Amino acid sequence: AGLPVIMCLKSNNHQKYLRYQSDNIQQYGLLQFSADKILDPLAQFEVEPSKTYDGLVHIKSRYTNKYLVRWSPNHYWITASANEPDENKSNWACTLFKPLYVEEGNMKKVRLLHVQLGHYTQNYTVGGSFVSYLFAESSQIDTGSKDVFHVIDWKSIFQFPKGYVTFKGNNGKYLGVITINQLPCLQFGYDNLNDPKVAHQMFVTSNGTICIKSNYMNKFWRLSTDDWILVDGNDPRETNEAAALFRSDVHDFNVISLLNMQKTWFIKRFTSGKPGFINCMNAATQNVDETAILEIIEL
Amino acid sequence: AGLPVIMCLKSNNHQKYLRYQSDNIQQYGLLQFSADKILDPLAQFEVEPSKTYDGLVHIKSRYTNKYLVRWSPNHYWITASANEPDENKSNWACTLFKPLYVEEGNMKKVRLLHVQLGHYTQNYTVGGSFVSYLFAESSQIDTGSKDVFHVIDWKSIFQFPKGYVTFKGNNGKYLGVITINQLPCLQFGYDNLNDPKVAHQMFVTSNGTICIKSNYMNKFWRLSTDDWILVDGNDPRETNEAAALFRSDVHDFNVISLLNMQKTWFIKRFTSGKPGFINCMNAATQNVDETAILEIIEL
Ligand SMILES: CC(=O)N[C@H]1[C@@H](OCc2ccccc2)O[C@H](CO)[C@H](O)[C@@H]1O[C@@H]1O[C@H](CO)[C@H](O)[C@H](O)[C@H]1O
Ligand SMILES: CC(=O)N[C@H]1[C@@H](OCc2ccccc2)O[C@H](CO)[C@H](O)[C@@H]1O[C@@H]1O[C@H](CO)[C@H](O)[C@H](O)[C@H]1O
Repeated sequence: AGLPVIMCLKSNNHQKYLRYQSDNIQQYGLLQFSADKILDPLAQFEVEPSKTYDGLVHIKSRYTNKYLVRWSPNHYWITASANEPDENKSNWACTLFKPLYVEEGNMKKVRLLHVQLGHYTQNYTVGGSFVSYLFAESSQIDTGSKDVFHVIDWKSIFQFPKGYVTFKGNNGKYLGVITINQLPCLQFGYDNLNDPKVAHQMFVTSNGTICIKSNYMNKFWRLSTDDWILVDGNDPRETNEAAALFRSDVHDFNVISLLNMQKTWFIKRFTSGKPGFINCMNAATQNVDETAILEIIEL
Repeated sequence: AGLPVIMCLKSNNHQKYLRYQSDNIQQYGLLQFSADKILDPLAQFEVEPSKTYDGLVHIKSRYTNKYLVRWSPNHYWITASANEPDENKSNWACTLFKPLYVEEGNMKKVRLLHVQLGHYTQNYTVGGSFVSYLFAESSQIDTGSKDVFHVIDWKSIFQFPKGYVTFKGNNGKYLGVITINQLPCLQFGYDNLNDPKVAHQMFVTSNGTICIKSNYMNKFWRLSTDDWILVDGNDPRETNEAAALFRSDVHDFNVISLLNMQKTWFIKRFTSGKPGFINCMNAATQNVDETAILEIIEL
């Protein structure tokens, strides 16, 4: 029903992601808006269309793989614990929900309606222990907007924008081609997003590796001399040269670290000491460090 | 190919479960046998049978939802990062694996063969930081059995024994029916498993709640007088009475805690001080405590 197959839900009320409560407490199994990162492995939910009613959806925790349902015949609290879907709208354990979009056209802002109850769900707090749990309150839209959620496609976190992009390093500069000592280097030394030497294109392959092409040079990034990433490579989708293949480590939307597949070390802003090699891309760190975090800027 | 749709892999070698490496380290994305508990949200994998090759399978991390594939054309290390499966047996990024059962008929002990390489995968260590990672070493069986794994069906940890069972309290005693003041109580005070009063039957419903029946009395457990759990209930599957419905918090195989759905507190071995009610089951703890830990012994 317009929702992502695997999704994450964020609450504007306090900017946290919905996650399965796994602590051994009274609230075990309930859903709390407490995941700080979208990467939290308890924050994924899979949506499944209703067999019978078009527009209605079933939702299960990816972790437990069990459906969202009312805690008991007497509760409005939602638990990701049903072994199977129930489409009988009259049953208190009916698992059907109805996504209702807040602003027409926008699929990333929704309200989730528990079908059987006809109540909207909210990031609800009662007292002391029941803080920020998913609760099907009533048929009235909330005044504090605690029933509005931001939908996020889990899949998209591991996707990159193909089209010209540049990378912004931790010194505030943009990554551009630069010839140094007859070597076609990449340097975090540009201040302008319009200098065309700053443009690159990312190709993500089916196996997961990524190859990047400098627009200016029309050549691919490739680990080479002294582990500098140089812009001289041929298309590795054809050559299968590990030196021109990268695997990303996503920190958040458009914030990543890339591991070069030849050295299996992370690329980062580096200044070797040798004259001219200042703030140039080098596979110089085994584990992620501050200089290894790249922010992707779409052009 | 005989494997469960969602599974966890345990290393025969050092008894840890296979899990996705999420740290921002060189090994990010690789699979390490470091999960101490099956409940680790990074230890579940899903199996997809091959489209063209009978007996072959593709495997993905439930978390990333990406397929296990070689790290690069030059590595035998396995990473859960392929975007899609690849059935081309010649390509280095081929995602096919062949499960080989160690003991004929036993679908639980297996060796996983990387089809493209023709190599068995092992809980492999190279030193330093490449400790205990899945590596398709060679076509030779390993003398240390680091290539033999125990397959656990993820869905089976939320399931309980059919037929008779009893519950062992933390005081080392079994739970049996006992009449105290005409109130048919459940007490942790028996040592005989063949005592008929110690026999119970668990029923898991499609919505996740459980109802438990004493066989001796032939009545269901039910929260009643003074939050004591008495054996006087009618089938809550017909009554829908929250007082006779429980939801489990699974700690490990046959080690659970039961929350009563009426009080929404866990049941535990309890002695109120009120003369006579010693070590009887009472919904007396908000969060799990040691007395609330029950061990299911199947009769
Ligand atoms: C209907 C429901 O889930 N009520 C639960 C809620 O109560 C506040 C409320 C707000 C808005 C609309 C209706 C109700 O939260 C309470 C938190 O302690 C409580 O869970 C309550 O549910 C009752 O819990 C009782 C046990 O503590 C008992 O089981 C009652 O039968 C429940 O309705
Ligand atoms: C083939 C392979 O994955 N080799 C990797 C392995 O080497 C030990 C080994 C044991 C048994 C059979 C073959 C090899 O572990 C190494 C750990 O540091 C390393 O990952 C090695 O892979 C090489 O790594 C190189 C850089 O680290 C380079 O990328 C080579 O192309 C790789 O083969």
